[PDB]
Amino acid sequence: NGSSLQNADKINNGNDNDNDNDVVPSKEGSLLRCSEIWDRITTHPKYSDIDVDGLCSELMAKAKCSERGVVINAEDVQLALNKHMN
Amino acid sequence: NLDSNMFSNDFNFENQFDEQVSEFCSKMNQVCGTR
Repeated sequence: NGSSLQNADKINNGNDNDNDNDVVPSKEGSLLRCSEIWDRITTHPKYSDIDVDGLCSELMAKAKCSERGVVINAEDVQLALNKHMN
Repeated sequence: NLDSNMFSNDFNFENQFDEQVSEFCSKMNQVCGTR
């Protein structure tokens, strides 16, 4: 049902080099604060060999000062908590 | 009647209260300092 050797690709070629237009995001990631993660730490009966010091210099400079206290995307604490799991 | 909100209460642990948001959180907001 095809030559199979059909060497080709999609004629899209749509590069669209748009800059980081970060505005009203909508991906998976709840809004949590400092000790707020302390709750995340508990919600996982896993635990094994994590470093609480790395989360300090990782969540402290990703912090976003707001009147709702400091707020960070669970995508930074999930990548900071999953990159230190040996 | 729950019990949240109220801070912890166990100075017998060592000396200061255990709390749950001090130098850790109190400095995570500090970043709000204008450079």
